[PDB]
Amino acid sequence: EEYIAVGDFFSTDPADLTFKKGEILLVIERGTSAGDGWWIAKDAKGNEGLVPRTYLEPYS
Amino acid sequence: PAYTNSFTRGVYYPDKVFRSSVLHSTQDLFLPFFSNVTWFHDNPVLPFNDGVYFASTEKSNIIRGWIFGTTLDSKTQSLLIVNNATNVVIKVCEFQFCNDPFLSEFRVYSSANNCTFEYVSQPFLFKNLREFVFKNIDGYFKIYSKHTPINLVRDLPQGFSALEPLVDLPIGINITRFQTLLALHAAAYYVGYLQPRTFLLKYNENGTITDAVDCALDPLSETKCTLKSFTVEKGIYQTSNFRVQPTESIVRFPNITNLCPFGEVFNATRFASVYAWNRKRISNCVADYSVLYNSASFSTFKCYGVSPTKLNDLCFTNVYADSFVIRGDEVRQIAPGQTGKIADYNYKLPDDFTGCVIAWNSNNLDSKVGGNYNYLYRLFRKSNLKPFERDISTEIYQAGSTPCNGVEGFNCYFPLQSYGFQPTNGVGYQPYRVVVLSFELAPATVCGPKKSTNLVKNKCVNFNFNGLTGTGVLTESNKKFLPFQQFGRDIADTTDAVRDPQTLEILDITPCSFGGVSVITPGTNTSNQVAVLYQDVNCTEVPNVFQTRAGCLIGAEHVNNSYE
Amino acid sequence: FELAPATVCGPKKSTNLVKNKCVNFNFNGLTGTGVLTESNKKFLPFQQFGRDIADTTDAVRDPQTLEILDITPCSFGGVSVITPGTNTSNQVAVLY
Amino acid sequence: TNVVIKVCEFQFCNDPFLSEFRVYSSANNCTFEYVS
Amino acid sequence: NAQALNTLVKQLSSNFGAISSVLNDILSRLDPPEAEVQIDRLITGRLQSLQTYVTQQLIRAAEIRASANLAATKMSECVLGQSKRVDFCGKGYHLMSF
Amino acid sequence: LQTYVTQQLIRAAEIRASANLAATKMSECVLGQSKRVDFCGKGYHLMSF
Ligand SMILES: *[C@@H]1O[C@H](CO)[C@@H](O)[C@H](O)[C@H]1NC(C)=O
Ligand SMILES: *[C@@H]1O[C@H](CO)[C@@H](O)[C@H](O)[C@H]1NC(C)=O
Ligand SMILES: *[C@@H]1O[C@H](CO)[C@@H](O)[C@H](O)[C@H]1NC(C)=O
Ligand SMILES: *[C@@H]1O[C@H](CO)[C@@H](O)[C@H](O)[C@H]1NC(C)=O
Ligand SMILES: *[C@@H]1O[C@H](CO)[C@@H](O)[C@H](O)[C@H]1NC(C)=O
Ligand SMILES: *[C@@H]1O[C@H](CO)[C@@H](O)[C@H](O)[C@H]1NC(C)=O
Ligand SMILES: *[C@@H]1O[C@H](CO)[C@@H](O)[C@H](O)[C@H]1NC(C)=O
Ligand SMILES: *[C@@H]1O[C@H](CO)[C@@H](O)[C@H](O)[C@H]1NC(C)=O
Ligand SMILES: *[C@@H]1O[C@H](CO)[C@@H](O)[C@H](O)[C@H]1NC(C)=O
Ligand SMILES: *[C@@H]1O[C@H](CO)[C@@H](O)[C@H](O)[C@H]1NC(C)=O
Ligand SMILES: *[C@@H]1O[C@H](CO)[C@@H](O)[C@H](O)[C@H]1NC(C)=O
Ligand SMILES: *[C@@H]1O[C@H](CO)[C@@H](O)[C@H](O)[C@H]1NC(C)=O
Repeated sequence: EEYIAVGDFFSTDPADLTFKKGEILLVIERGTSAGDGWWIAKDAKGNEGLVPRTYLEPYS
Repeated sequence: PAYTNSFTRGVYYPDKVFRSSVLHSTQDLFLPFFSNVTWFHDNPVLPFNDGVYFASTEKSNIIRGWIFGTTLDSKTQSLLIVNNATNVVIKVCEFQFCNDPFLSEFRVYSSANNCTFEYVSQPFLFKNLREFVFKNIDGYFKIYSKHTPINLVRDLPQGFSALEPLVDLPIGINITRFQTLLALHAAAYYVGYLQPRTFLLKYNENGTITDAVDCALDPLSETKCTLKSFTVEKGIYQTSNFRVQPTESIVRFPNITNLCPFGEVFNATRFASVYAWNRKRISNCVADYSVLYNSASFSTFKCYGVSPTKLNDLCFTNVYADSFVIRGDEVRQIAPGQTGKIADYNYKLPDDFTGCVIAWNSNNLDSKVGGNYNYLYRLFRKSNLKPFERDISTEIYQAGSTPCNGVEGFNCYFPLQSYGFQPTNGVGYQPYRVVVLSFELAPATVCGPKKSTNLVKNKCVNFNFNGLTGTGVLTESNKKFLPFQQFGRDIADTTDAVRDPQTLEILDITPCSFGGVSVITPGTNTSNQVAVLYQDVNCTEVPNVFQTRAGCLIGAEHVNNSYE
Repeated sequence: FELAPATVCGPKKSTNLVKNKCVNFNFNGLTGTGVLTESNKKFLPFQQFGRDIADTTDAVRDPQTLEILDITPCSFGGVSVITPGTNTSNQVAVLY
Repeated sequence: TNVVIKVCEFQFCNDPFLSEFRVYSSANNCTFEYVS
Repeated sequence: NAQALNTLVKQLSSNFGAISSVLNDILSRLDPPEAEVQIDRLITGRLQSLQTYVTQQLIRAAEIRASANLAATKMSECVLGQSKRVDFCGKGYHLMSF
Repeated sequence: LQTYVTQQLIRAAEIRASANLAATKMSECVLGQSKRVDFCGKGYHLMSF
């Protein structure tokens, strides 16, 4: 299930990733137990980090 | 090291076309005349730099080939060329580098594993003087050669020699450096370089390039290219133009950063709770976001829909700020599209929130012994809160069907509960001071302070004043401006006077020097010396110099005596 | 097959030539229309075609024969009609 | 002594005038404020 | 002459169908792959303006040359000597001209 | 329109040259006698109307 980012989000936190519009990411397991409303997705370089739940939308 | 002067060599046929008794100008890679050429007599690696000119000395056969490529190692494939006087081997295999490769022969062979492209051809050819030009453009490697028996082996002989193409090879990979090959059983050779320089070529009846000139070497040769002739007659000729480029690119702006305090909303002693978050209007004030980045105190400085770098150059109005107290564990609840307990009943962020959230710990001030029971929150609500809404109400929850008449019971569940922030609480339960800034797009948005680069005078300097920009020399002005003008236009919508508001001192603006350069010559056959003329330019920045009413000219001496 | 420059393909058509006729020609890379005839100029062994002025090709050495030929655009221009007057007479003479 | 700019929600008056500040009908829900 | 140069300057401010009349704005806020489209309609307009000025300039140059030749002719006859031809230099019988 | 104006100017220029020539013939060959030969009619010119 590929997901497309509708906008650009900035992260200060060392736990988190940087994404822009049109970036391709791979969805990971839904074991959201570290924090509520937090999702993890892979980036082009493969680094993993927490990202906002609303920052991504379901592709179709 | 041991530079040598290439008098006229370094020319080759730009194409396989035929021209007879006609002068044609071609723009291609070339070696400028009288250009320094590195001389080795010793075999170190040399860079390619988009074309290499090679010339071996006579009475020698030590040189046997060249190796081209990017790294000449196991990482990237590299081109190998070796000539053994009977055949040429062209490998694009994976070859390692060598400390001192040489040839007894075939010693340069380090590794031939993983051969990508393979090619084999036949050899090309007081003694002959070998000259070769190598270039790689459009993925094609071209080889040029010409053997001319001459004398004066110590230096490059004068004269002319047109290099012809022999072989085209479709290598197609980037080449940045190469290395010559010597046979050990010291030779002298010269290495040049090429750049996109324009030459003029002369073709005889048989279509052989007998002579050529450079279009940027000297003013005399400058006129030849534009005149398409070698013998320019006695006269004055305009050959090109000139100008002066900007140097500093200064920018001036208004006396600034005086306005918009944020300590009253960031460093205020008292902040409201989450159930009574305030929304104060912030507009028409100059906010400096740079100081926030280097605060070294925030913990959840996250920006949604915007980046910290791009919110300074461009900004939006509607800077409503929300301040409230949130415990450390539930800080993440405050985000667009994020639901929960606090995000659902106290403060909900709408989707597509073009703003940032700033939070920092407040253990040393937002806590007291015995528990800080001063901050309250909404624990229960009948319906979810609409984003950006404050619900100040004393209505109590309705868990069951039996209504509550103000008396608390088993199903009333008074929503308002007070937080507990003891000094010994855990990091997750620590009350982190958090503020929220919202940006949306009323005209006349207000952004942060500008560059304010220091100015300069009497120099062609680019300027970008407030709204208006241009390039020109800045100087003092005797003109007077009324107190409600920022710049002035002489005529035909041409700005000629801008007052720097910071200094409040009107300054004239004029385009800096330019015009057409001309060459004065007495005739090609009559003499060789030429004089350069500049038109309508103060003779202080153009480069015997004589200043005249039509600008100054270089190469002539003023004479009081008057002649025809 | 996948796509290093200078790809190499199938053998070229190489059709026969014709002289002294306005004929389209398509050599190895260049093509045009003109009359082909013998030439007196001599090409060096490394040229393919030749031009004289304003990038006008006039001599092409066919690779198949290794011979040099002159190329000229075939006859064209404006045709004019000579008449003595409609009322004076009717016959007219064509002028090329 | 000063000029006050209210873009607030102000009701109409039959005969507004100024004793001063009589024209103040309603200042609720102020949107933009400016003083010079 | 003054207006012919003057009228050329305003042509720089002409949009010629482009969103901006200045080169800097076009090079700033346009995607370079499609930026040349606005430039092309601007170069043609500016080139057309320059073409008219030169062509119009040449027309006056021919007129001036005709005037200069006439002035030279009057110099040849009515200055360097006496003009026998009638009503060529001043009404009445001509003696000389200074 | 550009061509029409440009063509008009060329015709206007040569007409002006013709007008100046016509004015010249008026000054010499009408208002007086043109001693210059073959300027107004073949032969020894006397006068013109
Ligand atoms: C060429 O090299 C010589 C000696 O290194 C030096 O004096 C001269 O200025 C150089 N000229 C150029 C054009 O590099
Ligand atoms: C040769 O190098 C290419 C580089 O792309 C690599 O894909 C290939 O696996 C290599 N094969 C061998 C046998 O080294
Ligand atoms: C050569 O350099 C260009 C410049 O970016 C690059 O796009 C290309 O992939 C390079 N090719 C090789 C073979 O190094
Ligand atoms: C041209 O070549 C012919 C013979 O190949 C020779 O006789 C003649 O001198 C040459 N002319 C020039 C200008 O090179
Ligand atoms: C708040 O105080 C801290 C600590 O002195 C300081 O670093 C920061 O710049 C202040 N911010 C404001 C808006 O006053
Ligand atoms: C503003 O004006 C004062 C008055 O002299 C001056 O000292 C200061 O440098 C000015 N600031 C700027 C940014 O020009
Ligand atoms: C240069 O050529 C001109 C033109 O033929 C001639 O008048 C003049 O005498 C020549 N001067 C010399 C030094 O050959
Ligand atoms: C050229 O500029 C200098 C100052 O750099 C000035 O003294 C001189 O008068 C100027 N010359 C002219 C002709 O204006
Ligand atoms: C020429 O005139 C200048 C200016 O008056 C004067 O300084 C100079 O001595 C004169 N003689 C020469 C040879 O320049
Ligand atoms: C092609 O080369 C061969 C080589 O023997 C020759 O016999 C043949 O005549 C050549 N073709 C033409 C058209 O001349
Ligand atoms: C034809 O018409 C012309 C012009 O009117 C006239 O001069 C000529 O005599 C005519 N010829 C005949 C045969 O009618
Ligand atoms: C104030 O007016 C705005 C206009 O959009 C409205 O949305 C808001 O609910 C109003 N608030 C109050 C308290 O009247």
